[PDB]
Amino acid sequence: SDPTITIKSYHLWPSFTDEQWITIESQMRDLILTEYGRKYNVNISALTQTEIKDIILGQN
Amino acid sequence: TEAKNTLYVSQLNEKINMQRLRVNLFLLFATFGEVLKVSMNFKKQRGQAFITMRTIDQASLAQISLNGERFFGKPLKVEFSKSETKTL
Amino acid sequence: KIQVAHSSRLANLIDYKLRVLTQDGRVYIGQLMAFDKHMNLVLNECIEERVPKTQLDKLRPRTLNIKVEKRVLGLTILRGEQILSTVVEDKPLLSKKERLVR
Amino acid sequence: GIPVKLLNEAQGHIVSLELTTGATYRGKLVESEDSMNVQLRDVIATEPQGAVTHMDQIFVRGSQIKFIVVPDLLKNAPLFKK
Amino acid sequence: PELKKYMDKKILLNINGSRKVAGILRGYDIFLNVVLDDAMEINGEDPANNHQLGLQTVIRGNSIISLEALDA
Amino acid sequence: KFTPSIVIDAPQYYVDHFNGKYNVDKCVILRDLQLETDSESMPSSLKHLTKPTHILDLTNNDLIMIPDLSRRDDIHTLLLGRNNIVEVDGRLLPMNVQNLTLSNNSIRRFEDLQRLRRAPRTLKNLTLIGNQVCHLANYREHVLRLVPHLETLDFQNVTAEERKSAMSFPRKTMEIMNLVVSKMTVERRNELKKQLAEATSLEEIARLEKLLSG
Amino acid sequence: MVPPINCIFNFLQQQTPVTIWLFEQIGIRIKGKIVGFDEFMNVVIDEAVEIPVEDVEKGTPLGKILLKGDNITLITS
Amino acid sequence: MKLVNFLKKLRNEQVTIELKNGTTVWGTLQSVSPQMNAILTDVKLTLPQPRLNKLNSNGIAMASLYLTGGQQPTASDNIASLQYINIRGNTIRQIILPDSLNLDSL
Amino acid sequence: ELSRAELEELEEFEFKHGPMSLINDAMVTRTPVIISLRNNHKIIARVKAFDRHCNMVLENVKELWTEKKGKNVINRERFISKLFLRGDSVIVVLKTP
RNA sequence: UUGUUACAAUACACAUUUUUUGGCACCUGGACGGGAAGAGACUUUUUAUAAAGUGAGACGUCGCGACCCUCGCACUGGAGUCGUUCUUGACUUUUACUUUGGUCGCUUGAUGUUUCUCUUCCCGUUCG
Repeated sequence: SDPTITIKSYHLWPSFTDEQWITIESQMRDLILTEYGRKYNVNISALTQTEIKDIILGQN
Repeated sequence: TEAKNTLYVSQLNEKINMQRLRVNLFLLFATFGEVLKVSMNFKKQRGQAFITMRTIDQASLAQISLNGERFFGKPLKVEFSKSETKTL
Repeated sequence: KIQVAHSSRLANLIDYKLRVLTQDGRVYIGQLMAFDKHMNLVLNECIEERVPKTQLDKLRPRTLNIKVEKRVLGLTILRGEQILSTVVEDKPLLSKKERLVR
Repeated sequence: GIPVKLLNEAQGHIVSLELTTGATYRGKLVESEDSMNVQLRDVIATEPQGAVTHMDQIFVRGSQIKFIVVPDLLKNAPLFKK
Repeated sequence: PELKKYMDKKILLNINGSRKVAGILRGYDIFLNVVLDDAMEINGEDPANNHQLGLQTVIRGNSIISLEALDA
Repeated sequence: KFTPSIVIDAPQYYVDHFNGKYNVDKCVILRDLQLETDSESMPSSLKHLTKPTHILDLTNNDLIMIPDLSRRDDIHTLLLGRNNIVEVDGRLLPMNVQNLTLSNNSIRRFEDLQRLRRAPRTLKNLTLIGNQVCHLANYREHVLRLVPHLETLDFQNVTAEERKSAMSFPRKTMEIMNLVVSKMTVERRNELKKQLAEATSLEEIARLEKLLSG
Repeated sequence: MVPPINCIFNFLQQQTPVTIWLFEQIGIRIKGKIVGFDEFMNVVIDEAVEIPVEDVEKGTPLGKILLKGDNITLITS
Repeated sequence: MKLVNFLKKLRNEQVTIELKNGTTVWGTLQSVSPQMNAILTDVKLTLPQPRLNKLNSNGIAMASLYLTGGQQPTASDNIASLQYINIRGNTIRQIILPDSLNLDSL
Repeated sequence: ELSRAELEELEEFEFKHGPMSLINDAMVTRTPVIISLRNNHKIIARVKAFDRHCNMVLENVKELWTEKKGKNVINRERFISKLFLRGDSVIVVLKTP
């Protein structure tokens, strides 16, 4: 999403900083939980972090 | 002489600009019919116009109503044309 | 305001009245009679219109109306190279010669 | 196509040219080419500055011509028939 | 390119930029490249402001605006 | 009566009158149809009026007001003659109107025309022949006071001294039947009178009403 | 009748200096000798100088250049 | 050769076309010709206001935007709207494409 | 002149040996080019295709351009996801390190 | 209802001078319009104040008003190829032009283009 953040020849993922990683992981959480909320018909804004952890890892 | 679609207008003011004669001959005759054409060729036919209406029942009414009307300070004359307009 | 079929190209718009923009900020308005591979464009009963610089500034962002210059041209061929866009003004109306009732 | 077979039917009539530079040339069309080159005779000419002049003959390169005005009589020339 | 009618008869050519040159038309091709002889740059008032180009001059056709045969 | 359906089938064509040669001005014809002013229906009908429209021929109807066409800017000519108009509220004329006709309407006092103050400054031509304010005292010199920059009234060219003087002040269908009779040969009057005495059928009344109106 | 490309060739083989006038860029002209010519009127110029607009005193030397034909208006003696 | 026949597989998408005037055209892409003449419908033509401010560069763009016959009641930032525009292909600078499109299928 | 199949293979040869092979290396390596456009805008993007005319489908676009406000001059910084680019508007393409 | 022949489609191709693979970019109060007024500035007579006019110089186009041509059935009109009938529809080809025009007044009725460097009174349309 930002070509100023290159992928090194010997790496697989772009060269984010820690702050950029926090931003990226938050956006990824929003994406996954948006699809989950549509599929299962649940209010994402009410979920606990432990429920979110189970959803991310794919428990059951 | 036979009543037909086309009026002959025959005593128009000379000193008035032709362009606004054509505009105002549209406006005058409009309230007595749907005016299709207002032909004016002053080199070939000075101080005259030919006007063609959608229906005979508008040509006759305008021929009656406007003959002798004062139009740019001169009393107009209006009669039936001996023809109908080709170019239209 | 006019609506034209979404499947319609410039070969169908014969006799429609087009308003044709050009690279210099002028617009030509006329009945499309014919056209070519190059987008060379023949317009009957044509009008050129332009926004003069005196009141172009009235389009700067702030009951909005603009007095265009207009100029009248007979049966123009526009060279396609100059054309910027084409817009449709209205459809092929009946001739007044059709309205005449015996 | 027709936007050039028209300009070939315009022969012997007065046509008015405008050019990309802003000049304008009105005169009798002597010869025209499929490239839109034209030759005008007895020509009334106008500068982009609005200054006006007259000149005996001119040839104009097609790539400069903005538009060509043609006599209104050609709308019923055989060219447009199906 | 119907320049055959002119031959060597003197031409003034309007050229890209404002520029003007005038000379004796020797030859031409399908692009309207023009080769012309005794060419003067028609820059302005002749006795000080014009310039005489050289014994052979050739103009690239995309730069010809228009050309007026001032000889007839 | 003023439906959204009759404005869309309204006959229309290009006309040369305003330019002489080239058919570059478009007329919409809503004449001879007896439309009338509804405060709800009409402004939801005239938003289906075709664009552009240059001449809008609303003549010989039963309108009681200028139909609100205020925000449109295409219309240059607006024919409203032979309508039951009371007052000319100028704010409801189109933005760029040029050329207005109000002949043979029902306007009778100077406070009817008083709202022409709000008409566009680019209005140049007006017509009020056959009204009854037409006959009131020094009416021309009054209506020039309302719209000084105008160019014509009742097909009289507004001359220089008239508009110069304008700045001094701060310092029912049987109309046509009578109109024909007013303008008729006395012997033909004494022939159609006899024909009306001779009349013998309802269709012959219809024929006689053709003669009595042209 | 002298075709124009043949006149370009008659500048080339005779190794005469030339002045070349550019297309939209009126403020400098190119002077030098035509070494190479082309189907598309590209040219190669040796001992090239670009002279502002008026004379040789103010010019600056380029070396050997290829000047792309899309930028040529006149070639002159 | 290739990439105009890629645009031809975008029929009925919501493109944004940016012309070389800097004028931006949002639109339902009805067609693209082999010369790249785009037809758009339900169209919305915009000069961006940071650009529009300088008249000397943008007067050609504003004058041609207004003269389409579709400039709105100046609600903001010189929009127009047209049912149909036919664009001559050489005028197009960029085409910003729908965000969800799977380009690799085309 | 040449046959259609020969022209096809010639286009492949030109894309690999010619100047265009800078763009091709970036398209195959999936690394971002920089593209100075004719209107002084610089695109930064990953190439997904190109053709003879230097048209190119781009993805992952960032687009830098500069704006002035009298004495001040300032940077804009639009992001775009998927963009066709008409070739003629291209001044010079880089490949970043 | 169907088939054969003649001419235009289209897909295809289409970056190096005449079109579509770029010489282009850079550069209470505020607002709007009409008519009276004033300071300041500019032109001219004249000198180390006295008097008459209007941010300055320049070029086109509609339009307005006044004076000379003007007495009325026109727009394609002739000639030829044919249906139908006391000359009305379709087609081919000569002829020179199809716009009334010449002059003056605009101390400007408006309008479009080039060169150089401020307030008061009312009136009308909006804002809160």
